[PDB]
Amino acid sequence: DPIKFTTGSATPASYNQFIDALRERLTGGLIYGIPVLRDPSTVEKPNQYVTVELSYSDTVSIQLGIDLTNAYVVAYRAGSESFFFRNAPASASTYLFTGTQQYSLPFDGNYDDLEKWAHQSRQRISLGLEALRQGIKFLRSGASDDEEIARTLIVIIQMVAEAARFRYVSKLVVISLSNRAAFQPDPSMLSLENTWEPLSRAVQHTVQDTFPQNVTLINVRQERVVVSSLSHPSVSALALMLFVCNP
Amino acid sequence: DPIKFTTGSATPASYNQFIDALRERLTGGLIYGIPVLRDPSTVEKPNQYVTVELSYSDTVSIQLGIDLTNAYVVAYRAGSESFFFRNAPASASTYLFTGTQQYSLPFDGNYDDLEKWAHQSRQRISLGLEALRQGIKFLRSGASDDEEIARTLIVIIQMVAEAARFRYVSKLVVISLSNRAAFQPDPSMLSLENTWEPLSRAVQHTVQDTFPQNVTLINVRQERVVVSSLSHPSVSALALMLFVCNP
Amino acid sequence: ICSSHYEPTVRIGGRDGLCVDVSDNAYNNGNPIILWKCKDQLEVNQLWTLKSDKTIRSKGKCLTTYGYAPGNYVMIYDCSSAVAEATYWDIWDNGTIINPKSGLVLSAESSSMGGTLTVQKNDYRMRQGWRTGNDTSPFVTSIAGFFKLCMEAHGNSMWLDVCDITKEEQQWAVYPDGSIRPVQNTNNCLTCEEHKQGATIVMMGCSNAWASQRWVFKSDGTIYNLYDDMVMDVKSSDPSLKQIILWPYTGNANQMWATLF
Amino acid sequence: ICSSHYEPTVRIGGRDGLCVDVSDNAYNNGNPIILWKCKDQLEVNQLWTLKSDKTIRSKGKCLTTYGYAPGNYVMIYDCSSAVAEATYWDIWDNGTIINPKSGLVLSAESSSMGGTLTVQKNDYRMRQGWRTGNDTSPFVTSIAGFFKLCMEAHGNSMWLDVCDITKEEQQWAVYPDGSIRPVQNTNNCLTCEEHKQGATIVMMGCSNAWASQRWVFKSDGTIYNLYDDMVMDVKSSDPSLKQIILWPYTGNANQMWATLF
Ligand SMILES: CC(=O)N[C@@H]1[C@@H](O)[C@H](O)[C@@H](CO)O[C@H]1O
Ligand SMILES: CC(=O)N[C@@H]1[C@@H](O)[C@H](O)[C@@H](CO)O[C@H]1O
Ligand SMILES: CC(=O)N[C@@H]1[C@@H](O)[C@H](O)[C@@H](CO)O[C@H]1O
Ligand SMILES: CC(=O)N[C@@H]1[C@@H](O)[C@H](O)[C@@H](CO)O[C@H]1O
Ligand SMILES: CC(=O)N[C@@H]1[C@@H](O)[C@H](O)[C@@H](CO)O[C@H]1O
Ligand SMILES: CC(=O)N[C@@H]1[C@@H](O)[C@H](O)[C@@H](CO)O[C@H]1O
Repeated sequence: DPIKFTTGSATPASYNQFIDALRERLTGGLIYGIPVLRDPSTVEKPNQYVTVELSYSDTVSIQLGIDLTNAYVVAYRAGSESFFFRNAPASASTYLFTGTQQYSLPFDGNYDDLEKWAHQSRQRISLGLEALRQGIKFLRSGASDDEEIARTLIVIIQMVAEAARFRYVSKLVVISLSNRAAFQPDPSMLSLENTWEPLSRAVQHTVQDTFPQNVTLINVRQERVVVSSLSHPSVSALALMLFVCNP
Repeated sequence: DPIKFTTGSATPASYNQFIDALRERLTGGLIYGIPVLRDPSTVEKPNQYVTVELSYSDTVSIQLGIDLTNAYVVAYRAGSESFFFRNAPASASTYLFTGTQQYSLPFDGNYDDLEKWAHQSRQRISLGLEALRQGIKFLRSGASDDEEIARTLIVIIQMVAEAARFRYVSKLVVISLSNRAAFQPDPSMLSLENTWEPLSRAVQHTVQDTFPQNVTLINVRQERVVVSSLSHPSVSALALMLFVCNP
Repeated sequence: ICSSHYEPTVRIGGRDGLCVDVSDNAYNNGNPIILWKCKDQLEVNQLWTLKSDKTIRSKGKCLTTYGYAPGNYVMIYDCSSAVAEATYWDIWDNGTIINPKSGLVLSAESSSMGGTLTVQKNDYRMRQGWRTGNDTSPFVTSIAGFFKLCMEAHGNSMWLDVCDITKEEQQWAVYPDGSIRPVQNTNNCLTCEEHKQGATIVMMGCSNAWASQRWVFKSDGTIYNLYDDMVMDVKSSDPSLKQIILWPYTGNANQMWATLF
Repeated sequence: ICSSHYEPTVRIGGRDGLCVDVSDNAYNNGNPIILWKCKDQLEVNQLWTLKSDKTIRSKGKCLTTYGYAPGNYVMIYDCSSAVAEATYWDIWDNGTIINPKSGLVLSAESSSMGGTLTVQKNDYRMRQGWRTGNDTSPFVTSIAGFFKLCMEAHGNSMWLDVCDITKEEQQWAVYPDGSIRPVQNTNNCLTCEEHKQGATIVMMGCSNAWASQRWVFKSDGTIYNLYDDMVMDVKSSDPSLKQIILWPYTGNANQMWATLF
C-alpha cells in the first residue's frame, strides 16, 4: 500500500532505499543466492497486487499497480480515476484501486505495444529524474493524449519495474541523478529487459554451475556475450528472478 | 568568444546571468524601450558571428555559432570537428570555427526541417536541464545519428536562442530548473517562436501606440489573443526584436 | 525607415473593459461620446481610425473636446466645422490619450455604462487608462514571480506560490484600463495599501478606479506604476512572508515578472 | 520442480583465459590433460559434456585424477576401466572444480600453454578458478562504484572517477579464472597489497595467479574474495583518497558495485 518514492527531495541515496524496499516486497525466496519472485500458485488473487506511490509535490501523486508476479505494472491510479492496461486480468480490476472510476487504456502492457502506441522505440525515449517528475505531473493532470500516456508509461516502468530487476538499471538511473543528465537505454540495458524470463529460467535449471541453454546478451558495443554459467560476472546484473521452478 | 553557460553547477540564478549576458551581446539598440538586434547592413561579415560555449564537465563541451542577426544558430563545434546547417551561408563557414574540420548536416536550420529530420514535432520533444546536459554529452561524443542530432539541436536552440528572445521561454526554463522536471512547449510558447518576425515588425511600425496589423497569438488553452497595441501586456513577452526599420 | 502611410482603425477599450462609443449611433455635431458595453461584432459607432493628422475618427467625424477645462466633455463633431486644435489627440505608449493643447487627458469618470467621457487633469487614474484595438477582452494570464513562483489570490490579499496552471487562484485578467483582476472576483483590482515606498499590495474595489490600481507590464520586466513611479517587489526577496510591496526599481531578480499566458 | 534430464556440453576456461584440452587430440587412457590456447572454432578435444553421474567427458572418455595426492595429474581415461571415484567431479557456483573423495581441486600450475593440470589443495588460487562454457572470451566491462563513479586504472594502482564510457582506463576484462584485468595491460590483475583487513588493492602480476587476485562478482552486489572472505570497499566512503580496500562485508553503499557492460 504505501511503498512510495517522493521525487521531490530525491537523492541517489533516496532512490535506492526505495528500489531496495520494493525488491524486498517482491522477493519471494532465494535461488542460488538470487532473489526469486513467488510461485503464482502460492499467491491468492486478493493478495496478488502491490501499490507504489510516486509523488511529485503532495498535492500531486499517482499510484501504480504492481502484480506481485512480475513485477509487471497492471495499472495506475491518478486521483479519483484509475486506468488499466487492456490485458490486465479480471483480478487486477476487482482487487485494485477499488472505490475509483476504472477505465482501460487501448494498449497492451508489453513494450512492443506501448512503443507501437508512442510512435517511438524504447531507445529514443529518454530517462532521468526530471523526466519522471514530468511524468507524474502529466499523468496526474488527466489529459487524454494516448500518444503521451504510452511514452510516459515507458519511462516509469523502466525507472521502476525494470529498476527492480536489474542492478544494471538501478545504476544507470542513479548515475543520471548524480550526473543530472538524462539517458536513453543502450544495447546493454535493452538486452536485460528483453531477456529476463529466459535468464531467470537458466539460473534455476543450473546444474554443474552451467546453464542448459546459452543466454545471449548484447554489450554496449553491440557484440554478443554468450553466458552459459551461473559463475559469469554478468549473471550478477540480475536482482530479481521471475519464478520458473524449484531445485 | 567566451559567452558560456556551465551546466555543471546550474542554478536559476546561474542560468539567467547567462541569457542576460547573451541578450546583452545581441542587443544592437532600443526601439520603444525594447532591445532590437542590429541592422544586417550595419555589420560586416567578419564581425557577424558569436560563440556560445555550453559545457557539461570540462572535458566536455560544445560551442555554438550564433549569427548576430538572428540569433539564429548556424553551426556547432564539438572538439576538432564543426558542423554547419545546410543553409548557413559562405560567411559562417569561412569566419567561424576555423582551424577545424567542417562538415554540413543534411538539414536546414528552421524548425519545419529539423522536425522533419527528428521524425517528431517540436511539441513532443521535452525540455529541461538534464535534457540539455544529455545534449551536450551526446553532440560531444561524436556519434552520427542524424535523427538524434536534429532532436538534440531542437532542445538547444529553444533553451538558448528562443530563450534569448522571449522572456516567456527564459521562465519556462527557469521553472524547470527550480522544479527539476522537464516540460514540452505549450501553444503559448510555440506562438512566440512562430511569430517573432511579424511581432518584431509590429512594435517598430507602431504609431498611435497601435500596430498597423493585428498579431495573433495563442494562449495555453488554444484561444486567440489578438494584439493590436504596443500597450498590450503580452508585448512584454518580447525581449529581443529582429531589426526591421528605424522610426 | 518605417513608413507612416498607415492609418489603422481600431475600437478602444478602457475603464472596466468597456468600449469608446458614439451615443446611440448618432453623429450630429455635439453628440456626447460615451463608454458603452463592447458590442458583440464590430459596428461603426465603436470603430476609430487613428489618422496621420493626429485626429481620431468614427464614420469620418472627429473625437472632440467641448472645451479645454478639466471636466468638459468629448463629443462627435464634423472635423472641419470643429476647432482645429480641439480635435488633435496623442496616445502614449504608457496608455494615456492626451490632448496636446489642453494638456488634459481622456477619462471615464462614472461607473454606469451610460457614462460620458471628459478631459481631465492627468493623475494616471485607472479610469484615464486605455488600450487599442479590436480585441477588447481582458488578457487572461498567469503572472510568474521569481523562479518556480506565481501570484496566487486568496480573498483580499495575494502572495506567491508554486506555479500551477491547474489552480484558478493563479489566473488573472488584465483589463484595457491597466487594472489586474483575479478571474475569480473581477470586481477586485490589485491596489496599493497606500501611495508609500512600503505598501504592501492588497486587493481592493475597482469601484474606485484610482491611480493606485493601474499597472504597466513594462518591457524591462517589471510591473510598474506610473503614478508612484515604483514597481512590484517581493519584500526582502523572502517569499515566506506572503507580502509583495511597492518599491523603487533595483532590477534584481525579486522585482522581475513574467506573463505566462 | 526443475528437471535434470539435461546434460550440457561446454568447453572450460580458466587460468589466463586458456582452455581445458585433450593433449594433441589423442585419447589413449593415461594421456595428460593440458591447458592450451582456446582454439578458434569448437573442436572435440576441447569440449566437455557434464553428465548426470557427476563425470566430465570429452569424446566419451573421462576426466580423471591419476591419484588422490596433491600434485598428481589429471588425464584422459576410459571411464569404465577407470577407478570409480577418481572420475567423479563437482563444480561449485563459486567457480572451483573439486574431486569429492580426494577433496583436492583442479588447478593449472604453470604459465606455459603446454601446462598439465593437477589436483591440488584448495587455496582458492586464481589458478584453481574455472568458468564454463563455449564463449571463453574474457568479459569486457566497466565496474561502477558509488553513484556517478567507476574504477579507472592508472599504471599500477586504481581509484574511482566519474563514469565515462569513452575513457579506456575504465574498461576491464574479467577472465574465466576470476582475475580482473585492465584492457590496457591484460598482464596486470587487481590484487591485495596483502591478505589484511586493510589493504588497499593494487595492480600486480598475474604471473603469480594467487588467491589474492581471484574475485567473485557476488549476487549481493559485492566484489568478493573467497580466500580472504572480504570484499572490495571504498576507504571511508570518501573517494577523494584514491583508495579501495579489502574489508569485511557491511552492505553499505560503499561496498556495492555494478557491472556496466
Ligand atoms: C543456432 C543458435 O542460435 N545457437 C547458439 C550457438 O550458436 C552457440 O554456440 C551456443 C553457445 O554459444 O548457444 C546456442 O544457443
Ligand atoms: C481575415 C483575417 O485573418 N484578418 C484578421 C481579422 O479577422 C481580425 O479582426 C483583425 C483584428 O482582430 O486582424 C486581422 O488580421
Ligand atoms: C473594413 C473595415 O471597416 N473593417 C475593419 C478593418 O479594416 C480594421 O483593420 C480592423 C482592425 O484591424 O477592424 C475592422 O472591423
Ligand atoms: C524626453 C521627454 O521629455 N519626453 C517625454 C517622456 O519622457 C514622456 O513620459 C513621454 C510619454 O509618456 O512623452 C514625452 O513628453
Ligand atoms: C552438437 C555438438 O556437439 N555441438 C555443441 C552443442 O551441442 C553444445 O550445446 C554447445 C554448447 O552449448 O557447443 C557445441 O559445440
Ligand atoms: C551448509 C554447508 O556446509 N554447505 C557447503 C557450503 O557452505 C560451501 O561453501 C558450498 C560451495 O562452496 O558447498 C557446501 O559444502
